[PDB]
Amino acid sequence: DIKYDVVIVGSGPIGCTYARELVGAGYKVAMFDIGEIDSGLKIGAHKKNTVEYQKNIDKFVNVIQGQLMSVSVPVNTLVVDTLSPTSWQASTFFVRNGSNPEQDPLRNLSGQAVTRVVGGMSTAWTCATPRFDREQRPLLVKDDADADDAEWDRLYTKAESYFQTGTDQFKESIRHNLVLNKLTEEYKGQRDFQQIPLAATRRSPTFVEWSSANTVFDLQNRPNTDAPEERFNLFPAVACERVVRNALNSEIESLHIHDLISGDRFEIKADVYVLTAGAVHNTQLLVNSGFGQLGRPNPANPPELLPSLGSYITEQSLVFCQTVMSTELIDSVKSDMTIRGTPGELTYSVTYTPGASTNKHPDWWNEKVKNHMMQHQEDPLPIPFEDPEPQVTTLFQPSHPWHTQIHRDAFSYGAVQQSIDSRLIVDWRFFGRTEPKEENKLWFSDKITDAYNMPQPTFDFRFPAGRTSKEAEDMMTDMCVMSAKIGGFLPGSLPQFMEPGLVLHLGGTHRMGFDEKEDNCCVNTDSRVFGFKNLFLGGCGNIPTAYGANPTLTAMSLAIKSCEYIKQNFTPSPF
Amino acid sequence: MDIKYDVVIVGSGPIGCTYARELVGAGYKVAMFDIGEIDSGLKIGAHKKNTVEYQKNIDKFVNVIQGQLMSVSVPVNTLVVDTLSPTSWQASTFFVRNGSNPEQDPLRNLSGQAVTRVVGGMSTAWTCATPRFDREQRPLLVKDDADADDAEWDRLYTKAESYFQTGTDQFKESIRHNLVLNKLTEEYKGQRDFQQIPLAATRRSPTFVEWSSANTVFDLQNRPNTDAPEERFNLFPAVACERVVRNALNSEIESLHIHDLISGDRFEIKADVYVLTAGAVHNTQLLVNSGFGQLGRPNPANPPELLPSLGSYITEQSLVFCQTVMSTELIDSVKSDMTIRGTPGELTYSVTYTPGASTNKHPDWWNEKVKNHMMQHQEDPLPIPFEDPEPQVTTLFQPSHPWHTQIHRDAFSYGAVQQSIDSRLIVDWRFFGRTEPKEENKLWFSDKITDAYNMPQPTFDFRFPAGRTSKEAEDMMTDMCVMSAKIGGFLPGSLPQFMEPGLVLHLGGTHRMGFDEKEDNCCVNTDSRVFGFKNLFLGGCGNIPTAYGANPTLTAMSLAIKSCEYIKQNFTPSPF
Amino acid sequence: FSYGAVQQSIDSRLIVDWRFFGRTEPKEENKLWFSDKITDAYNMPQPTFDFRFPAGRTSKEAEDMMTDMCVMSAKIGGFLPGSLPQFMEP
Amino acid sequence: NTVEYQKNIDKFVNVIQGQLMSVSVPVNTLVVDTLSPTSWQASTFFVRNGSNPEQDPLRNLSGQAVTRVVGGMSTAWTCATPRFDREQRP
Ligand SMILES: Cc1cc2nc3c(=O)[nH]c(=O)nc-3n(C[C@H](O)[C@H](O)[C@H](O)COP(=O)(O)OP(=O)(O)OC[C@H]3O[C@@H](n4cnc5c(N)ncnc54)[C@H](O)[C@@H]3O)c2cc1C
Ligand SMILES: Cc1cc2nc3c(=O)[nH]c(=O)nc-3n(C[C@H](O)[C@H](O)[C@H](O)COP(=O)(O)OP(=O)(O)OC[C@H]3O[C@@H](n4cnc5c(N)ncnc54)[C@H](O)[C@@H]3O)c2cc1C
Ligand SMILES: Cc1cc2nc3c(=O)[nH]c(=O)nc-3n(C[C@H](O)[C@H](O)[C@H](O)COP(=O)(O)OP(=O)(O)OC[C@H]3O[C@@H](n4cnc5c(N)ncnc54)[C@H](O)[C@@H]3O)c2cc1C
Repeated sequence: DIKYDVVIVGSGPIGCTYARELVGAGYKVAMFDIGEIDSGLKIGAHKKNTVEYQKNIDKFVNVIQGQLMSVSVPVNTLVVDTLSPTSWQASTFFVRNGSNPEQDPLRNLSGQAVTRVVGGMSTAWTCATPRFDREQRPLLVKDDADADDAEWDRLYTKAESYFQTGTDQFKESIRHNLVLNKLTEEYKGQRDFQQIPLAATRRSPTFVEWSSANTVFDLQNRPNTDAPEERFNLFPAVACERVVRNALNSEIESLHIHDLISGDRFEIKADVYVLTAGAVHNTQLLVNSGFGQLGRPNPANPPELLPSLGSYITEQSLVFCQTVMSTELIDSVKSDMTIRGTPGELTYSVTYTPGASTNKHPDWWNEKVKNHMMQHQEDPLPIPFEDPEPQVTTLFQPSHPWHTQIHRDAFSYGAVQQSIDSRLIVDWRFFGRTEPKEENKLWFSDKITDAYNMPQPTFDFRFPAGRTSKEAEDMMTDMCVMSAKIGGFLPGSLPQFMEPGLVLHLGGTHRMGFDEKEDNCCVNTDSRVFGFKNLFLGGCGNIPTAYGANPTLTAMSLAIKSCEYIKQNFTPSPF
Repeated sequence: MDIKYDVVIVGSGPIGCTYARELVGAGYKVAMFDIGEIDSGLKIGAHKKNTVEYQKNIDKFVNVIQGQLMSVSVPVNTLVVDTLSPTSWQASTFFVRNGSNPEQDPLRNLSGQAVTRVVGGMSTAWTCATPRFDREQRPLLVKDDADADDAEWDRLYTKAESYFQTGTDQFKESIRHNLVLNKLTEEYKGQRDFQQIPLAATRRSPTFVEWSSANTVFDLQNRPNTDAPEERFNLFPAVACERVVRNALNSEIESLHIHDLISGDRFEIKADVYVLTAGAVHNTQLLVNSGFGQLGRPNPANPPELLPSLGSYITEQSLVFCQTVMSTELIDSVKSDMTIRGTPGELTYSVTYTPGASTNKHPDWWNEKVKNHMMQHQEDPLPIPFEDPEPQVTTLFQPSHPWHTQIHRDAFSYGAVQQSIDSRLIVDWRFFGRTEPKEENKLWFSDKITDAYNMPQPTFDFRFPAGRTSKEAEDMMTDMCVMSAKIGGFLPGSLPQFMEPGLVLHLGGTHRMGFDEKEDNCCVNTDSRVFGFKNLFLGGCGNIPTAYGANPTLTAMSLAIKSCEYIKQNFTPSPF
Repeated sequence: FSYGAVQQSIDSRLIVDWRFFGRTEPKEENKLWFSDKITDAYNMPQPTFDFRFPAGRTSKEAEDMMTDMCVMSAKIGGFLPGSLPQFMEP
Repeated sequence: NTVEYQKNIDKFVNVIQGQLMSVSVPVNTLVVDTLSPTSWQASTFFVRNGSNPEQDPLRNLSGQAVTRVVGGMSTAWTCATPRFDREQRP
C-alpha cells in the first residue's frame, strides 16, 4: 500500500509500543524493519525462549554475538609482519573490511553495536526494567515535583504492564536468596536489595518466558481473527533511508524506503511518521534526511535544523567481574539439614524439620536442598542443579550513584569456563551515569558509507572528567568491596571496565527537552521533532539525562506519552 | 495430535524432510516430531544464513553456528585453577560438573562432535556442499553389476540434487572464484580437474544467495493446505522422541514414545511405518534406548540380542584447515588487461581496457568490474571489487588424491575473525580425509549418566585408524600445504592444522547399511530397513558404511529416496 | 632460541624443530640508517630499517622453502599444535 | 655451559630473551580503551617506552636485536658453523 495513517520505522520494543497504542486506537499502521523475521512463530520474540537455550544458557552468548554488528570500527593498525614474502602485503594501513577512517580509535565507543532483526535488540536482551528515580530522570512537568512524579508513575505503570515487568520470578531460587540475604544483612540500614525488575513471566521451575517486542505487540498483520477491526502491516527487509521534509521544514511528506529483497526503492506516504530505529540509526536516518549536520562537526556553519542532534550523547561506564561463592555461604545452604552417615552408603539420610524456628531457611529451600543431596549423593554441592540464577540489585541512590546487577545472564561477553562449577559463579555488573556534554557526539560521514549505503556513524566520545569519572572509579571500588562479601573473583573474570559502549545503553543522540534552544534538544515531551507537525522519535536517544539504570522502560514510558499526543492530534482513516 | 498415522518421522533435518517429501507426495498420512523448535523465520526449517544482514556480515554467522552446536561428549574437566581466593569454595577433586561425561576417555574422543536441536536440524546452518561420491567412496546398492549400481546411484543422486537445488553455476562471475580456479587449473593441468563446489543454493542477486536447507526439500507446512489440499502432514516441534517399542518377536515396531517438552505430557504414537532421521548420534541413542545394540560400556562377553553392529564401525573424517593470503602475482594478474595512467586520486588518473581483445587474459565482464572498482574507489589498493562473491573451488576426491577439497570461504564453527588483512585476499582451505570403518571405533551410551534430555549419555571411543587412514590424513595435510602455496602463503593465525576430531560433523556408520547383517556387520539393508523389522527405517549419514571424504548429506539423501521406494512398494497410504 | 613457548603436554623426546633459512638478494633500497634526531639508550643515533624481502627470486624461494619444510617435516611427523609452520618475524 | 642449563634446557630461552634488545621498535598503536576514567589517558600514540618514530612498522626488521655483553651474541648462540658453497659466498 501507498498510504497509511502512521508509519513506524523499526520493530524493536519502542516501535512496538507505538504499534500497540496506535493500532489499538484504530489507526492504519505500517511498520518497517530493515531486518527479518527469524525468532520462530512468535514474531519479534525473545530468542532465549527455547527449551534448548534454557537448558544451555551459556550458548546464548553466541546468539547475542551473532547479531551485534559494531557501529564504528576504526582503521586497523595491527602489524602483521609474518606474511609469506609471496603474499600480497600492505604498504599502508588502508581502509579494509568495513572500517571507518573517520574514527579516532581513542575517542570511540568501540563496543557500541546494533541489531537488525525483527524485534531489534529485545530478541536477545536481558530484560532488566528498573524505573529511574528523580535524579536520573528528565522532567515531564516543570515546577511541580509531585505532579512530575505522578506522571512518571502513571507511564511507568503502563510500560511495566506492556513488558510484563515483575520482581518475583526468582523468588524461590536458592542462589538468588542466598546472595540477596547476605547482601541485605551486610548493608542493613544502609542499602536496600531486591530482585532486578525483569520483563519476564515464569512458566515452570525451569523455564522463564523472557519478554521482548513480541510481548508488547505480537507483530501479526491485521485485520485478523483476533482483531478484525485493527490495521497493521509489518514489512521486514525494508531499509528506511530518508524522511522527506517539505521546503518549509514544518512537515514530513514521505518516507523513502529500499526493499532489500526486490531491490526497489519506494516513497511511502503517511499522516504521522515515527522513527524508532534505535539511538544510532534514528540519528542516522535524520542526518541522511537533512536534520543536524552531515560530516565532521564544523561549528563555523551551524546546521539548519536540530543543531543538538547527535550531541550530548551519553553512554554508561560498565564494570564487571565474576565471583566464586565463599565456602561460608555454600556451607550455609545446608545449615538446616540433618545428615545421617556417609554419602553413597546406606547410612546416608538427609532430612530437616519443616517449620522449625531454629531453621535459617524456609521450607521451600530445605525441601530442595534435601532432595538434591539425596538424589545426587556424589555431588559435593548443596545447590540443586536446576536452581534458577540470582537476580539481585541495589538500585541507584545518591550515596551509590550506579545501577547494580548481581546476577547471571547471557551477554556478548562473560565467556564462561568449565573448570569451576557454574552454581558457584555470580556476575557483578555496575553501571555508572554519564553527564551529557555537548562535545560527546555521534556524527555521520559525508563520504564513508555503511553496509546499507547510509552515512557511516562516527563517535567522538570520552567519559567526562569530573563527576562521571570520579563516580566510575568509585563504582569500581564499590564492586570490589561488595563482591568480596559473596566470594572472591573468578580468575579470567577479574574486575574491569568493559569496552566503551558494550553495555548498549546509549542515550541522548536525539534528546528530549521542553525548549529546543534552552534545553539543547531535538524533541519535546511529546517526542515531537521541533518545528514538524507529524514527525516523532522514540527510544533511548530521547533520554537527555545522566542515568545508571537500564533505559528501555524509560524510553517506553516516553513513547506511551508520545502516543497520547498522536491520538489527540490525528484522526484515524475510515476502515 | 492423533493417536494414529501412516508414517511417523523422527527428526526434521534434510533427511527427515526427504522422507516427508516422498511420502507426503505419495499420499501417506505423515507426522514428524522434532525435539527442537521453529527457528528460521516464516520459512520453517530454512537456512538461517538467508538473511540480508548475515550475507552482509558473513563473519557473524559463525556465532549462529556455535550457538546451536551442543557438544556430544565433554570429558570431565581437569584444568587447574589455583589462584582462587582462599575464601572461595574450592573442590578437592575434579568432580562431575557442568554437564560433563565421566564415561568419556578425553584421549579417545570426537571432542568436536556436536548436535543441533532446531527444526531443519543442521541444515539451518550448513555450508550446502553437495558432491556425489565416486565408486570408491560409495556403498554398493547392486552387487556384481557395476553398471546397474552406477545407474541406480545416478538416478538417486539426480533426484537428490533436484530436491536440494544443487548447482555448479552460482559463483561463476566471481573474480576471486575464477582467479583461484583458473590458477589451480593451469598449475595442475592434466593432473587434477577443478570445478565449482557443487552447492545446494540458488543465487537471487549479485549480492544474495538463497542457501538450501531442509525447507528447500519440504516446506514443513501442515497439510492439507490451499497449496496441497490432498496431502496430510503435521509437524510437532518441541517433542522428544524417546523409544520405539518392539513387539515380543522383534519383527515389528508397535509405537513411538514421545515426551512433549512444553506440556510435559507423554504419549505412545502409533504408525504403520516408523522413520528415524534424528541424526547419526541421536538415531543411535534412540535405538539403544529401545533395546537395540547394547546399553552401557561395551561388553563383548554380553553380546546384544539385536543389531550387534549398532554404534560400531563409526567413521569421522580427518579435517585439515588453513587460510592463505593471495599472492602479489595473482593480485597483479587481476588487472593484467588494464591500462592504468596517472596517479590514483587525481583527475588525470584513468583505467581502461580493450573490450574483446583475444590477447586479454580475462573476459570483458571481469575487466569492467575491475575498471569500475579502480575508477570509483581510487583510495583502495586492490583491484578486486568490494562485494565480489567468495571463491568456491574444489578438486573432487580421486584415488591419487583420496580426499575432498574445498578452496573457498564459508562460515563454520571455527571461522575466527581477523581484521588486519583484507578479506578479499583470504582464501580458506579445507581438505577432508576418508576413515576406514573399524569395529573398535564406537559410539556407545551410558547405562548410568544421562544427557540434558534424560536420555543415555553418548560416549565415543575413537581413534583414526593406523594404516591407510593415518597415512592419507598426513599426505592430505602435505597436499594442502603444497596446493595452497600456489595461491598464496598462509595467513598468520590460520596456519595449517588438523581440526578437533568431529568438528567437521561428517560422522557416519553409527547404524550402517549393508546387504547382510552378519557378513557386512551392519544394521540396515539397502532399503534402509532395520534387519528383522518390517516397518522400521533409519535415514542419515549413520547409514553410510564406507570410508568417504566428500560431504555426506547428498549421499544420505539418495539412500533415503531409495528407502521411500521400498516403503511405497510395501505400505498402502490410508484413504484420505 | 628466543622463541619457543614451552609446552608440557607432549613428551619432549618426540619433538623436533625445523628451521629453514632463505637467502635474500642484496638490494640498494634495503637499508639500515640512523636518525639525526632520535637517539638510543646510549645516546647514539637511533637505528632505523627500511626493508622488505625483494620480490622475484628471494620471495619465490622463501615460499618454496616453506613448502619444502612442510613436505620434508611430514616424513618425520605431523606438526605439533602450537608450533605450526610459519614465517618468523623479520 | 652450566650443568643447570643443560639439565633445564627450555629455561635457556629466557637467558636469550633477557639479553636481546630490539634494534628498532616502531611507535605503538595498540588501542587500550578500558582504562578507568580517572586514569591518565593518551590523546595520541606518542613516542613512549624507547620506541622509534622514524620507523615504518611495515618495512622493519622487527625481530632484529642486539646483545651488549662481553662475548656478544656468542654467549647465547646455537653454534651452527657451516661453510658457504660458492653460490652463497663472495
Ligand atoms: C545483550 C543485550 C542486553 C541488554 N539488556 C538490557 C536490559 O536488561 N535492559 C534494558 O533496558 N536494555 C537492555 N538492552 C538494550 C535494549 O535492548 C534496548 O535499549 C532496546 O531494545 C531499544 O529498543 P528500540 O526499539 O529503541 O530499538 P532496537 O531494539 O535497537 O530496535 C530498533 C530496530 O530498528 C531497525 N532499524 C534500524 N535501522 C533501520 C532503518 N534504517 N530502517 C528500518 N529499520 C531500521 C532494526 O533492525 C531494529 O529492529 C540490552 C541489549 C542487548 C543487545
Ligand atoms: C556448520 C555446518 C556445516 C556443514 N556443511 C555441510 C556441507 O557443506 N555438506 C553436507 O553434506 N554436510 C554438511 N554439514 C552436515 C549436515 O548439516 C548434516 O549431514 C545433515 O544436516 C544431516 O541431516 P539429518 O536430517 O540426518 O540430521 P540433522 O540435520 O542433524 O537433523 C536431525 C534432527 O533430529 C532432531 N532430533 C534429534 N534427536 C531427536 C529426538 N530424540 N527426538 C526428536 N527429534 C530429534 C533434531 O533436533 C534435528 O533437527 C554441515 C553441518 C554444519 C553444522
Ligand atoms: C640465539 C642466537 C642464535 C644464533 N645462532 C647462530 C648459529 O648457530 N650460527 C651462527 O653463525 N650465528 C648464530 N647467531 C648469530 C651470531 O651470534 C652472530 O653472527 C655473531 O655473534 C656475530 O659476531 P660479532 O663478533 O660480529 O658480533 P656480536 O656477537 O654482536 O658482538 C659484538 C659486540 O660489540 C659490542 N658493541 C656493540 N656496540 C658497541 C659499541 N658502540 N662500543 C663497544 N662495544 C660495542 C657488544 O656489546 C658485543 O659484545 C646466533 C645469535 C643468537 C643471539
